[PDB]
Amino acid sequence: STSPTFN
Amino acid sequence: NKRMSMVVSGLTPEEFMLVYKFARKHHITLTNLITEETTHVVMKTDAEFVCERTLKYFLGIAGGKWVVSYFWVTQSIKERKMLNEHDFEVRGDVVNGRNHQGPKRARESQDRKIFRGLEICCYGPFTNMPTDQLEWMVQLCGASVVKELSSFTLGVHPIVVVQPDAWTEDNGFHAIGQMCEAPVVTRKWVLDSVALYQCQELDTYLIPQIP
Repeated sequence: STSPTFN
Repeated sequence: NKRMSMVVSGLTPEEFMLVYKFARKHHITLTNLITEETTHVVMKTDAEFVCERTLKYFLGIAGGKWVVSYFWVTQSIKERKMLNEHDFEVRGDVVNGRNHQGPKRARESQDRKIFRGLEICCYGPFTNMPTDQLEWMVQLCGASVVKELSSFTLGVHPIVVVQPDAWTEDNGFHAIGQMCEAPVVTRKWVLDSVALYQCQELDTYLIPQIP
C-alpha cells in the first residue's frame, strides 16, 4: 500500500 | 437505527477490489475516508492479526471503532457467509506489541479516554500525517486542542507535541520551552499512547530544551 506507515 | 461503514488500510488495489465487490454483495457502506459515522477499520495483517501502523489505524483506535483484520473479508468469501468480525479484531502492531490489544482497550474504555484533562498543541510542522488529523486523533482520545502556545489555559495540564524531523531549517524545537511552561514531546508519544490505548509517561519522549 501507498498509505504512510509509522514505525 | 445505525449503519455499518468500513474503510480499509494496508490493502493493495486488487485487495481493495475484493472488499469493494464484497461490500457491494452485502450492502455495506464502504468509504475512502474515516469519519464519526465509520464503524469498522479493515486492516491488512499477518495471520496473527498484527498490522503496520497507518493513520487510519491510529484513527480507528482513537475513535473506539472495530479495527478488524482483512482476513475477515477473505475468510467470509471462502465460506460464502459473512463471519463475525469480532473474531478478527486486530490484536497488535509491528511497533507497540504483537498482542497489546489496543483496539479492544479503546473500544471498552470510551468512558475513561486516555487524554482526559490534557491540553495538547500540535506545534507544526509534520509529515505523512496532516496536522488536523493528528489534532482530531487526540480529541477523539479526550484531549483539548490548543492552536497557539499562547492559548494554553492557565490554572488542566499542557503538552506541546512536535515531530523534530519535519523541522527543515530549525533546531527551534529546543526553543519551545521558552515560550511556554509546558512539557515538549515527540509525536511518537501520541502514537505509542493511541496504539496501546494507554497514556504513556512523557519521560522517554521529552525533547531537550534550551533555557
